[PDB]
Amino acid sequence: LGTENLYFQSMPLQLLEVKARGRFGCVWKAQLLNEYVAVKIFPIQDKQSWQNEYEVYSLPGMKHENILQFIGAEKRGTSVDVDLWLITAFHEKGSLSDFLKANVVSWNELCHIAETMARGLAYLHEDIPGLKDGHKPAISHRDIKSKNVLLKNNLTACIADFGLALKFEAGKSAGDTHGQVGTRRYMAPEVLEGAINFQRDAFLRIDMYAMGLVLWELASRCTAADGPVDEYMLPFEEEIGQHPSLEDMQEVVVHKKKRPVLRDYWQKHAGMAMLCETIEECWDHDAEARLSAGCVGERITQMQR
Ligand SMILES: c1cc(-c2cnn3cc(-c4ccc(OCCN5CCCCC5)cc4)cnc23)ccn1
Repeated sequence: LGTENLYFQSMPLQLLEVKARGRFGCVWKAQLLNEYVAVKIFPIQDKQSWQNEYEVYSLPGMKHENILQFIGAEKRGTSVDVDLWLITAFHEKGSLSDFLKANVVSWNELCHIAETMARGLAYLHEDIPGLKDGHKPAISHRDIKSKNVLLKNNLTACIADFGLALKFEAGKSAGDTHGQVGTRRYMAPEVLEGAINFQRDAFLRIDMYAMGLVLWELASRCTAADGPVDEYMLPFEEEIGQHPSLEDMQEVVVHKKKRPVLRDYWQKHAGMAMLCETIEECWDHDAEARLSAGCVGERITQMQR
């Protein structure tokens, strides 16, 4: 009964269903022309995050198999009644979190998700001069988690949601983050302590800590374990549940120095053993001790052998 369309850049669009709840907007599955897309709608009060994500996607070189594909962004409506839209590709399998909740992964499936994920993060982190669109800066994501990794039909991963992302220009100090912070559960101990004056490398190391946790999520659901695979739980859920306070997290991560358990039986398999070692180095309390994104990709290659 739907002959009426919305229009985006003169093209017809129909909203289907709200599929996800962002930190900062709701995400709709929609049809634009003859393809499905995602329309992320932010209220006007979250203009800063919309603007940030738009700016990040506007940087040179921000098209890559392992970065969620940008389509466009626009302010909508009347200056009285405003919404902000950001349109990306749509991925029907959803986030790595959604998938791991419904499925176990084989070793080969895990390796593919991890390799593609680590490739996207490493690209995001890389400063690359000489692109046709300009000079790509290093970009920290600042909210790495399984819910921000989307899977394609073949389980290829891409990094999504750049509302908190921060670029670095090699002749300037790290710009203003406007008081906004990532998901508590995935926060590095230095972030939880309330440390300040973070600069580029500190921000990258914060991403790599969160990445360790995502890599644990995969490990935790992999059938290469020499024993049973438990039901999916978020990092730290076993210890502090689904809805932790900042103080809950400080206690578990900062004061007790605990991490999600890497079970010894997971490490019979040579590869899983290297995976667990890699995870441990990613989430080290010492930020300086943590692997780079490029190093993690090296390890995942080494792992596949
Ligand atoms: C963040 C995310 C996105 C985004 C792009 N695609 N996309 C897809 C989803 C999503 C899609 C499907 C979801 O359903 C749950 C899993 N289903 C269950 C039924 C069988 C298929 C898999 C849940 C979430 C969420 N967000 C996005 C766009 C912009 N910013």
